[PDB]
Amino acid sequence: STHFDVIVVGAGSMGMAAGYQLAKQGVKTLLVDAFDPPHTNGSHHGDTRIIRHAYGEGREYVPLALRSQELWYELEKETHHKIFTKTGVLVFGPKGESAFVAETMEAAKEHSLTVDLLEGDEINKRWPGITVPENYNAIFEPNSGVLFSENCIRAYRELAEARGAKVLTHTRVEDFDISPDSVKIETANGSYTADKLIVSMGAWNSKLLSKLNLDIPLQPYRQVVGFFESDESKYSNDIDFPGFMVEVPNGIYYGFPSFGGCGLKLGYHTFGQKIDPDTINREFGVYPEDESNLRAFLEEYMPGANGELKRGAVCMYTKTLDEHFIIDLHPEHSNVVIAAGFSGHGFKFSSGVGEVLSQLALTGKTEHDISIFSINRPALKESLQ
Ligand SMILES: *Cc1cc2c(cc1C)nc1c(=O)[nH]c(=O)nc-1n2C[C@H](O)[C@H](O)[C@H](O)COP(=O)(O)OP(=O)(O)OC[C@H]1O[C@@H](n2cnc3c(N)ncnc32)[C@H](O)[C@@H]1O
Ligand SMILES: [Cl-]
Repeated sequence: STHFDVIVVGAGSMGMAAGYQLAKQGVKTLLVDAFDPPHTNGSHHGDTRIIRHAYGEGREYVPLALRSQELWYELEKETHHKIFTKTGVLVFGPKGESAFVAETMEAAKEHSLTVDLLEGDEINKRWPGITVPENYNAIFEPNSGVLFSENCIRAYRELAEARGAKVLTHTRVEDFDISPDSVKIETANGSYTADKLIVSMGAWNSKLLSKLNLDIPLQPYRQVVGFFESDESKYSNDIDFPGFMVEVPNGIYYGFPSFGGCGLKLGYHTFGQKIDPDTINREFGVYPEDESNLRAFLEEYMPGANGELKRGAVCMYTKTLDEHFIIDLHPEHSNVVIAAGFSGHGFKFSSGVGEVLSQLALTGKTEHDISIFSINRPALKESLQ
């Protein structure tokens, strides 16, 4: 008995931000989620998320990063939940041996971003606790920081619901029926129709997009993080230890300073187990690599933060072949919006993406340049069934 203006399937990082943007405009919105966001079964938990502006994955992301940062500052002012801490973000790697570092530097130059460049011992001297070889160089971004992701989703949800948005929890959408002038979703708890549909199922996009006649290579990965007892006089946010994403011989690692003494948090970015979102083992430590890959980095670069494992978490990345997002209209249905393949680095942009999804759903267009996220790009290898 209840039609909606817009239905959002998957009320996570991207869907809830879209829900907030829609509700803010008086658009009657229904958000449906398999669980109760924020939760620990998707890609948004683990407390913290890094947001960077000079983008090593590609300078073309800068505008969205800057717009997202401003939207995060707006969210901070609207809710009592803590949204962002300006820890700054340090990026480093072997000189001349890191495309990531190199593109971060180019992006900063190209967009006139405020950053400090340093190398070797200067890194170790500036931040006691970091020990890198002398042939390493770095780019520090002081105005970048850390987002409290679960707080963001919770805030976007409270605000959207305050404005009339309805969130149907613990309801897994199983199929879609799309027509030229309306959309319909099917769930065990009933079916619903609307004029527009936004699909942002995270890891499950790799399993249910075929229900929309889409065939896109999307690979879910098991990605763990660990919190370690650390020397608080060095790794605390209070003494300005930064968030970071760095590149060493064996891959990319990212981390956060200890907040309130909860310990430095670390994650290995370039390695993960290919899994299925419905059978993944969410227990940290079941694979020897979970803990060993982290300490391997710590004992070498942040030895004072290699103490007792205080906590672990298991979460998921959903990768595309080129590792760029998919934000576009469904090729066969202009009334359906797709948001997928955030490949492990999309949370920082979720506020910005929420805005883009809203525009796409309401107008079929967006003011942002989102061509690099086109669902029709060749590097994606997309097709219809
Ligand atoms: C896992 C991970 C990711 C990560 C990170 C560290 C780890 C361990 N650190 C990041 C960082 O420092 N900076 C950054 O910018 N990103 C970082 N990430 C990546 C980021 O967290 C992910 O890209 C982001 O969360 C992706 O968002 P998306 O909205 O795609 O995924 P979600 O938040 O999991 O939400 C999906 C929701 O949809 C629901 N769902 C699924 N299937 C259904 C069905 N069938 N019906 C209804 N709802 C469905 C889920 O329940 C989920 O809530
Ligand atoms: Cl992801």
